[PDB]
Amino acid sequence: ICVNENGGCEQYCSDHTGTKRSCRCHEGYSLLADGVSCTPTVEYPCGKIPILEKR
Amino acid sequence: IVGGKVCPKGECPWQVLLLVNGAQLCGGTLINTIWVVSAAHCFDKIKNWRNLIAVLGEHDLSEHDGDEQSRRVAQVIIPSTYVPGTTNHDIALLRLHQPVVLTDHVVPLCLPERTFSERTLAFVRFSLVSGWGQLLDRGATALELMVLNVPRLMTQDCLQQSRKVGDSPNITEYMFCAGYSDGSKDSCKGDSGGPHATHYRGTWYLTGIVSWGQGCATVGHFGVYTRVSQYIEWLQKLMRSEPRPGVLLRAPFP
Ligand SMILES: COc1ccc(-c2ccc(C(=O)N[C@H](CO)C(C)(C)C)cc2C(=O)O)c(C(=O)Nc2ccc(C(=N)N)cc2)n1
Ligand SMILES: COc1ccc(-c2ccc(C(=O)N[C@H](CO)C(C)(C)C)cc2C(=O)O)c(C(=O)Nc2ccc(C(=N)N)cc2)n1
Ligand SMILES: [Ca+2]
Repeated sequence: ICVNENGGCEQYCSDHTGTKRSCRCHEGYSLLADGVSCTPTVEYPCGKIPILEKR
Repeated sequence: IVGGKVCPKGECPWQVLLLVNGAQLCGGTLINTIWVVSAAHCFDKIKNWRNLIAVLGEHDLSEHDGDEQSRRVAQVIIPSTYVPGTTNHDIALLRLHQPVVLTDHVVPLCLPERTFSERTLAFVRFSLVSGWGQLLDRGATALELMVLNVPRLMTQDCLQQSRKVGDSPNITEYMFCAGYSDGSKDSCKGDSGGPHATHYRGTWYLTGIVSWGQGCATVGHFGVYTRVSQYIEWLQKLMRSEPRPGVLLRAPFP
């Protein structure tokens, strides 16, 4: 699953025994209930540009 | 950076400036509050390790606006496979003496997982390269931080599309090509160590390090970058290690 379109994960993807797939997020983020999306949990998460994020 | 543009202040918040006795040495990338990724070759000529300073939040070298954060470098970690004066394994992991404070102007770039970097990030065509390096081959360096968007090439295509030189370094599996062969755009001397940052679904990741190239924006050539995906596990293990006296640390690779 992870090989194609990142297993639908916004960030990290882990294949499991069978048709199972777990999406994961970098530190400073948490995985949403959709099981694919990652949202910041901190003020300064890695890889995001505060001046552009704050619009 | 040749043929790029000024990175608007705060838009490259992971960019590091490395200084030796106050003089421009290389670039680097902040990956968390304590750790910076740079190029091993930046340190080939260092005599006194205590004169090495990392600057975060820097934008314009002619002025200080109070967003800058300077730190002493407590450790320079280089793979055992790197040979001074050569190009392969061109990566260094720097431990800052005190953490930087994350602000709007100081933010780490994500160090991705190996699989995600190899299966997904390696196929994103364009990535950003940045630095205060030469604006032209044989030219003056930049005063304001410059940024350039470059396409990545598969090694086979880079070799096919490149002019043959002789005594030219081999492009290994620890490297990748990115840029243009038409003489317009490239990273340059003084940009070394800086980030090759890849965007994927709203987040930026570390994929390369400015390493080497034939001149700068030379017709028939591309910029060569360290393939960071090969070093993920090596970097993660070292970030969990305890510091050791004597700044320079050669760490086994793999
Ligand atoms: C940003 O602030 C400064 C301040 C001073 C200089 C500088 C300029 C001229 C010279 C120099 O060699 N001047 C002679 C006379 O002594 C000339 C014959 C060029 C006039 C030396 C330096 C220096 O860095 O020590 C420079 C400057 O451009 N230095 C510099 C150093 C090394 C390289 C290299 N490795 N190719 C490239 C450039 N930058
Ligand atoms: C692989 O090992 C080394 C070792 C040393 C250098 C180097 C030599 C002199 C200089 C140099 O002239 N430095 C002066 C101060 O001495 C500046 C004022 C430019 C910082 C810079 C560098 C550098 O690390 O970028 C370089 C080197 O020049 N690197 C490099 C990086 C990218 C490109 C490109 N994409 N076209 C081209 C060249 N590489
Ligand atoms: Ca310090």
